[PDB]
Amino acid sequence: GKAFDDGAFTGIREINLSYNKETAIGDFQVVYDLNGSPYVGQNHKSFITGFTPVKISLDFPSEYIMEVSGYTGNVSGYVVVRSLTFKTNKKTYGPYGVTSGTPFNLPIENGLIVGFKGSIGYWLDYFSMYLSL
Amino acid sequence: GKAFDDGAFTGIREINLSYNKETAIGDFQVVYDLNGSPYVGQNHVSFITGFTPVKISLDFPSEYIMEVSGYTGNVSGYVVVRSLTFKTNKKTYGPYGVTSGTPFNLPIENGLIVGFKGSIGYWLDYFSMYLSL
Amino acid sequence: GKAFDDGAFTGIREINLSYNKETAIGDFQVVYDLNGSPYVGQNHVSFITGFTPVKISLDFPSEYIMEVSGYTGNVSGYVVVRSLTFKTNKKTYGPYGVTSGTPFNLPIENGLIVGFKGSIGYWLDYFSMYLSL
Amino acid sequence: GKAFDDGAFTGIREINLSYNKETAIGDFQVVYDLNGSPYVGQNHKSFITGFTPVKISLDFPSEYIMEVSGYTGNVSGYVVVRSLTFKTNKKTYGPYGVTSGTPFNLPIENGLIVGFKGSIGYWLDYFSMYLSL
Amino acid sequence: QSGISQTVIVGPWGAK
Amino acid sequence: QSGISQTVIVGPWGAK
Amino acid sequence: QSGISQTVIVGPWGAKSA
Amino acid sequence: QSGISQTVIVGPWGAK
Ligand SMILES: CO[C@H]1O[C@H](CO)[C@@H](O)[C@H](O)[C@H]1O
Ligand SMILES: CO[C@H]1O[C@H](CO)[C@@H](O)[C@H](O)[C@H]1O
Ligand SMILES: CO[C@H]1O[C@H](CO)[C@@H](O)[C@H](O)[C@H]1O
Ligand SMILES: CO[C@H]1O[C@H](CO)[C@H](O)[C@H](O)[C@H]1O
Repeated sequence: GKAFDDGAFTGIREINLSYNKETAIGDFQVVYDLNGSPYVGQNHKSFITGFTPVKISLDFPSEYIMEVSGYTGNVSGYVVVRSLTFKTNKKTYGPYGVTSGTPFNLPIENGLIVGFKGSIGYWLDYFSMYLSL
Repeated sequence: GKAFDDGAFTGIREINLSYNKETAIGDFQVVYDLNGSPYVGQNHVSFITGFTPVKISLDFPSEYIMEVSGYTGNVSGYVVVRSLTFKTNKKTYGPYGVTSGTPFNLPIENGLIVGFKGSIGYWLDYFSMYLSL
Repeated sequence: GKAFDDGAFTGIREINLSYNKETAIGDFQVVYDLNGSPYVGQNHVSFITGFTPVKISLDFPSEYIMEVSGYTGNVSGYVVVRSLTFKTNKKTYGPYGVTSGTPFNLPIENGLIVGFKGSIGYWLDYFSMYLSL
Repeated sequence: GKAFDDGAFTGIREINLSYNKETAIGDFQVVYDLNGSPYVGQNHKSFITGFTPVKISLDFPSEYIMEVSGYTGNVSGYVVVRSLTFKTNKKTYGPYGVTSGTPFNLPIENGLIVGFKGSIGYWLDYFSMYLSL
Repeated sequence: QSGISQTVIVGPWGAK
Repeated sequence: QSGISQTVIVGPWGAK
Repeated sequence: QSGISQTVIVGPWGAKSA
Repeated sequence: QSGISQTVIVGPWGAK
C-alpha cells in the first residue's frame, strides 16, 4: 500500500477512521495538537470504498490514550490491521472492525502517543506510533 | 508475586532467565550497561525451582533488542507470562517457555529498551519496559 | 513586553530577525520544520521600527545550530538582549547588535534547538529555547 | 588535564568540590541518584593541593538545581573554570572560587541536570552537563 | 516538578 | 500527567 | 547528526517490514 | 543506531 508518516506532534485531539466488518480498517486521519492549536493531518484513504466512518473526539487535554489494542490477520492474502480499540483515561472507543486473527496491545504506563505512521492499500497494512513524555 | 523495578539504564548487555516447558517463565535477571560499565541487576527469583536457565549474551553495543514478544496465559489459576522471545538486529533468541494463550509483541522502530519492572511469584506475573532514545 | 511561545517543532529552517547596532534586537520570527515541511512561525514584532532586517537561511537538514551566544544589558532602564550570534556546523551568523554587556552562550554537544519563547517590547526582553534529541 | 565523563543518571544528591580564593576550582565529585539509590561518582581530583573543600548536600528529590553559573578565565596561561554557583529551587550555593573573567550561566525552565563530564589538571579545564526530563 | 528523571514506560503485559 | 508532550527548555537569558 | 529531531517509535503492527 | 542510550548534552564551558 501507500506509506504515510504524519510525524510527531504535541498531542492528539481527534481520530477519524473507517472500517468494514468483513475485511479490515480502511481510512485513517488524525487531528493533532500542535503547541496548543489543532493541526489537521492529511487524510490517508483506502484505494477502495464501502467503509463505515467513525469519529473519535477526545476531550483534550484532560483525556488521552492509555492503551491501543487490535487484531492483525490475513485478508485476501495480505496481512493487515483488522481491528483497533482506543482506551483513554475516561472511556473505551471500539473495537472497530473484525476482532479476529492475532491480537496485539500497547498499554502505556508513562508517556503519550504523539504521532502515527503506516501504510494503506485497500486496507491499513501496518502502523507505528510515536511516543514521548 | 513479589514486585520488582530495576529502573532505567544506558542499555542491555545480558539477560538471564529460566523457564519450564510445561509451565511458564521463572527467574529473571538483567545485566545492564551503566554509562559504559556493566551493571548487574538484582536477580528476581521464582518461589520455586525446576526451571531451565538461559543466558542471552548480547554483543553490546552493536547488538540490541528490536522486538520482544511472548504469550500470557493461565497456569494453575494464575495469569502469567508463559513465553518470551527476544529478537535483536542480529539474531532471534527463543521462544522460551510455552507459546499458548494470548500473544503480545513490542517491535521498536526507533529507540531502546533500557529497563524492566514487574512481579515474580511461582512465575513471572507481569512486566513492563522502560524505553528511551 | 509582549510574551510569545512558539512551542516545539522538528527543527529549524530559517530565522528572521531585526536589530539596531546601537540599541538591541528587535523583531524575531522563525520558519520551523514540522515533520519534513516548513512551518512559518508567528512574526514577533517590536513595538517600534527602525531596525535592520536579517535573514538566516539554513541548509536544512544538513546544517543546524551548534551554539547560540550573545549579550544582555540595559537600554534605557530595561535589561534586554543586545546581541545574538548563531553558529552552525557550517557557518557563523552574526554578531547582530551591541556586542557589549554581560555575555551568555549555549554550546550544544548533543541535541538540537527545536523552539523559541520569550518576550518583546521595544526590544527582545528575554528568550528561552526548547531542546531535544 | 585528565578528562572524565560520569555519564547520565536519575538525579543529583550531593556535589563535592574544592576551590582556591586566588585561582580556580579544583576537585569535583558527585553523588548521583540511580533509580532511587545513591551512586557515588568517581572523585575527580586536581593534580595539586591547597584547595578549600565544599559539600553541597541537596534534599533529593524535592530540591534540584535550577541554574548553574560561573566564570571562566586565564590562570597561569590556562583558560579554566574559576567559579561556580548552584541555584536550586530552595537556595543558592556559592559563588565558590574567583568571580572574575567571562561569566556564563545555564538557567533551566524545564528539565534536570543528570550528569557531568569535563577535564581537570591543576584546575577544572572545562565541563559539560547532561540534561533530561 | 520533581528532581527525579523520567522515562517512557510501556506495559504491563500479564496479570492485571 | 496531562495529554500535552514535554520538552527540555533552557533559559531565559535577558530580563528577570 | 542531522538537524531533524527524533522520538521513540514503537511498531509496526500488521504486515512485516523488517 | 547503537545500543547506547543518548541524552542532551550542553557545554562545554571553559577551555576550548
Ligand atoms: C502459586 O502462587 C504464587 O505464584 C503466582 C504466579 O506467579 C503469584 O501470582 C502468587 O502471588 C504467588 O503467591
Ligand atoms: C520602553 O518600554 C517598552 O520596551 C521594553 C523593552 O523591550 C519592555 O520591557 C516594556 O514592557 C515596553 O513597554
Ligand atoms: C599546569 O598544567 C596542568 O593544569 C592545566 C590547568 O588545569 C591543564 O590544562 C594542563 O593539561 C595540566 O597539565
Ligand atoms: C489489493 O492490493 C492493495 O491492498 C493491499 C492490502 O492493503 C496492499 O497494500 C497492496 O500493496 C495494495 O496494492
